[PDB]
Amino acid sequence: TSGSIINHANNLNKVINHVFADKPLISETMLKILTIDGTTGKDGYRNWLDKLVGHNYPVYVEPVVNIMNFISARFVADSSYFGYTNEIMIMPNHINVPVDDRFGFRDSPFCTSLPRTIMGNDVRRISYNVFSMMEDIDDVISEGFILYDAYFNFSYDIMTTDGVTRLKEDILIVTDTGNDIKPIHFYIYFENRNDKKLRYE
Amino acid sequence: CMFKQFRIGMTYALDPNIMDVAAATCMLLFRPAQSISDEQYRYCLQTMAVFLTNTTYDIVNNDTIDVLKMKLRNQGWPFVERYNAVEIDMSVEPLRSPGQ
Amino acid sequence: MDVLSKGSLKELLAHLEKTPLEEAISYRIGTVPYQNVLISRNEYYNQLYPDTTSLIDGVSREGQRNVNGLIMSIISYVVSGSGHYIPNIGFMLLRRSILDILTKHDTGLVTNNLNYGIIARNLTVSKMNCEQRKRMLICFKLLAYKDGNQNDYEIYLNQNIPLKQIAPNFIPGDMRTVIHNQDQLAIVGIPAYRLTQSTELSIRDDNAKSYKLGYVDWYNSNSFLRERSEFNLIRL
Amino acid sequence: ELIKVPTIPHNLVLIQSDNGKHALIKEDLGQWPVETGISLVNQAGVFAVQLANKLGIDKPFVLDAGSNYFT
Amino acid sequence: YPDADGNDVSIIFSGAMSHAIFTYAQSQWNKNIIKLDDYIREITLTVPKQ
Amino acid sequence: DVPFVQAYSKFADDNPRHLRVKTGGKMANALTNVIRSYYSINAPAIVPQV
Amino acid sequence: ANRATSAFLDNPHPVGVNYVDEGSRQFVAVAELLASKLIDSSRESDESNSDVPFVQAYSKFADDNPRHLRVKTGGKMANALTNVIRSYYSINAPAIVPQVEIDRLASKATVSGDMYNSYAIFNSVPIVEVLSPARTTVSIVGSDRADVTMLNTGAGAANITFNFGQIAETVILKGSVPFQLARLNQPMPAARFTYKLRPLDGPFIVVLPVGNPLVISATAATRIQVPLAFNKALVESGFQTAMNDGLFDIQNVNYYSSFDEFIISQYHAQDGINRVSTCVILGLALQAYDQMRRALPV
Amino acid sequence: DVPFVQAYSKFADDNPRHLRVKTGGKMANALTNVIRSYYSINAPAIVPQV
Amino acid sequence: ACRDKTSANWRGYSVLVSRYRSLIPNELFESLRNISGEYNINPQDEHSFFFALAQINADDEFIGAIDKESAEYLDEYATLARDISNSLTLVKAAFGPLER
Repeated sequence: TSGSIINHANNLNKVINHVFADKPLISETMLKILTIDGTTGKDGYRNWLDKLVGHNYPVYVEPVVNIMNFISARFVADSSYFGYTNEIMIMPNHINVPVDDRFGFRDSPFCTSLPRTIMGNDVRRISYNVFSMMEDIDDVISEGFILYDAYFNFSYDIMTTDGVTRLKEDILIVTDTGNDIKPIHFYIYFENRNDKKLRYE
Repeated sequence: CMFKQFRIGMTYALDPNIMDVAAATCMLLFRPAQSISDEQYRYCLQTMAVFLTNTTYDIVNNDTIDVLKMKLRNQGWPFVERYNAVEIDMSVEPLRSPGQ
Repeated sequence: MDVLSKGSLKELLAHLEKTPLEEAISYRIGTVPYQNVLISRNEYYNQLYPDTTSLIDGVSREGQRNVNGLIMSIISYVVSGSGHYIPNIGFMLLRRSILDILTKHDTGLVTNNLNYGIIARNLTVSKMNCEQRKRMLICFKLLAYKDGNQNDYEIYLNQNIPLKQIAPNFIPGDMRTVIHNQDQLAIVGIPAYRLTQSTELSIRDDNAKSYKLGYVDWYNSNSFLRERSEFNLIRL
Repeated sequence: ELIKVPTIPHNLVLIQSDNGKHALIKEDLGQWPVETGISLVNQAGVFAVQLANKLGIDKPFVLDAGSNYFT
Repeated sequence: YPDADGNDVSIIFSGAMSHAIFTYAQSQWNKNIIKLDDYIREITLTVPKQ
Repeated sequence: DVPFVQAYSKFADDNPRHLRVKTGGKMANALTNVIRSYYSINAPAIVPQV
Repeated sequence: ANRATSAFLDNPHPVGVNYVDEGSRQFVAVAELLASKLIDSSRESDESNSDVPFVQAYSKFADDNPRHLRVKTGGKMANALTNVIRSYYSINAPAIVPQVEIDRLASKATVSGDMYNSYAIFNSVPIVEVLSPARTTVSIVGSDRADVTMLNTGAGAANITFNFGQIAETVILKGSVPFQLARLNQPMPAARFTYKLRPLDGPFIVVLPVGNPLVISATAATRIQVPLAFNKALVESGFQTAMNDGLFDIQNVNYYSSFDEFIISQYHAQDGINRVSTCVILGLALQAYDQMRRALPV
Repeated sequence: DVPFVQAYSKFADDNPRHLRVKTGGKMANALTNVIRSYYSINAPAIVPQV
Repeated sequence: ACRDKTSANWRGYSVLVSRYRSLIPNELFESLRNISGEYNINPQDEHSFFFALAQINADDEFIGAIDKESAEYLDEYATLARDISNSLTLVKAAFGPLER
């Protein structure tokens, strides 16, 4: 199919350009072999890569392969260690959600696990692409939902003093060409239970 | 390649040189067999026989394709056949038009 | 369209406060329900397609003038978008909103001596989905609490285990239960991507699909047409 | 060559409130942006080499922390 | 005088042929003048589903 | 197929579909059922007002 | 006169009337597609000595990463797939899963919910009634291959009336010994081993001579419109698993040996064309259920 | 529908029109009649060698 | 040398033929199926073509899998189709039947 040939040609050129940029991946000894006929170094490597597609050659697994593979598995498995998560929850203030209370945070934004049910009913889950195209978002956010099917980058700053736990920016931005979630930055404060001013705020 | 109805032809000299054979074998290898006609195929076989085998055009006239193939194979020339081209299945995305 | 679009208990109850009983009932005679009929579905079969007419089809059907007929018409409006034909209800009840009929004593209507099992059977509760079942139970609870029949509501739920699982979690007299409720009750709504303009086999399924497809156009082109009629008029 | 690593990368901080009631131990491995719509494993491989560089485990090494002690 | 749908109707003394040609031209251009909402509906049918 | 696609799209609110018999869509379904209803009272009323 | 009928055709219980709309049908098609990828990814994981392909497939199906300590149930999609199967079987099922869950799961993949673009052949033999005179004993055994055993103790030959319904397309009728069979108001032909019959053209009469019993084997084929992704091998396996797992344990229902018996019994009700579409959707759900449970046993 | 239109073009040597029912063209016609010829001697066997 | 140049540079020419085909509307392509012809190439030109076979990159033309220039060029034929019908009808109405 013409689509497969075009896709293969474009991807192959991107690989060759990236491989030969900065310090080349291939030593000068292999370039000398592939340029014996007269073709340039970039062209000689390009034809060899095309031939190797579909090879059954066994390749030995070096130690640095395993180290990178181990780290990559932990990157996907434990996402919260590296500052990203797979789902977020937006709820109104008046709805009481169970949250983590071990760290003594005032209005802690963390939960042990996102609630399966709130007030006896399962929390609605909406994918990000569907949420972006929603024009009735004002009605939806009244009840509360869970955004998923996306990777959310977040950062938090734990403040030693006591204050209102709030986000740096607004939660969402509503435009004509879709909706979006603004960058997430938390200002988490430790809690004094008897401060009436900070409780009312 | 786009249109099957189009054809490729050649005209060689009365006494072919090494370039005429080189041109003839490059066509039979890297051009569609549907583009080279039967009459052009015989002429390409004749110009190869005149050079590789010690013969002239008048002698190899009235010679069928099979006889010319036998003459060249005995001399040691294996490029005596046409090669068909594979058909690449193409689609054009619709956009505003229906698509092709 | 507007009633089926509401997706929260707050929005549904707010809509019923602003909607007169005239919208619940209809002035078209329709046909008698509970009839085995053959309808035409040429999308799929050459032969006629059997089905049974019901009160929740979305098409006006004849109903009696007793208390049960009025309640059944209201519930059909909530779950199917169209009510039944009750002859000569009277101007006194038509001006009242749906919620006052359900949850007030000033309407002059005696809604006691009501059997929820009989009403549920007539409305074909076995054929309605989770959202339609939830809406029906909301009407039942409002009627039960107004007449002091909370025990009969609990007895009905005990006999019907599937309805007890999806029972609404609000108490009619308490406002805190209404605001914190997280039920989803939206039969129709604007969908991501789109839905094919194709027919369905059942009367209920096809009529429901016709509401979903027309909601998008109704959403965009209703404000001006309603305003033209609303201007220079007094509400009922 | 075979490099020798003197110290262990604990990567730990201690955060405590002013009044002292609450404290926690946080491990800071950095922030890594992730782009949606494309394969996550391919992005993980790029970040894996940078993570190994931060921990000093990319090149062959042998740990010598035996002399890091007092009595 | 105003029409039922808000249009303005002018009654004047004019020719039979000039009136026939002018008003026929108006009716031909008018059937191609449609509301924005109807135009969006037609556009949505041409573009893909999403 | 250009003239037919335009007329079918206006009639059925959907374009003609390959590997799918074209029957007329919802307009055909509504027209067929009201014809049945016109003949006899015993025939049901199925098409909604919307 | 004595009447004999097939066991699997007696009292077909009403099927559910929920989750048959376009949105729900797209959910079932998505479930089958994602279940197939789950099986394929596990095979690729075994071959390549890496769990990366399986992690991606499980993440899309269950919306969560696999964990060594936790169990692989399949997520919310597994719960929804089990619940819809329960609702399809009987109208007394709870049908609890909400619409917002159905729509959110149909949006994972882009597959049409068309259930009429292909067909499948179901080899179940519908024998509505076999009318028999006095002194003649008729027994019907089997569904895939129906063996009818008849013998007469009377003095003269008897006439046995066969009714195969109006749904089956062709019925091939083989006897142990040559026998004569003809339609109503038609001459009887010479005795022959096999007969090919269209069930539509009226009841059939078989002449039963006095003596040794005559055993007649019946085979029928019926074409029912089904989706392209339908697979009878997978559907039948899913039917057994769901029955083993108690998904069909609902009061006041009938039980069937295989899926083809279920679909033909519901086809032969008073208005059977209503239930065929619901039964077909149930078959595709069972195909998805079989693939998911084999990848994620519990 | 591009992959199906492309595959049907190889099978039937024609690009289908919307109204005309798709059945396979000459390949379907030849295959169906050859199947009949295999079953019995009495079959017509009316498929040309070209 | 001809085979090595052919194998290295066949992807660019396969893509090039696709891009040229995408510039032709369906109506125009069907008409060109009726015509036929044969091209005559000098033997020196053919051998020099395969020997000195340039490489066609065509990488910056595609944005992902979409070729903007080809997509936009196909679209202007729809404007041409509108003009052809508009002009033809206006001349027919203005002039009517023509007699010489």
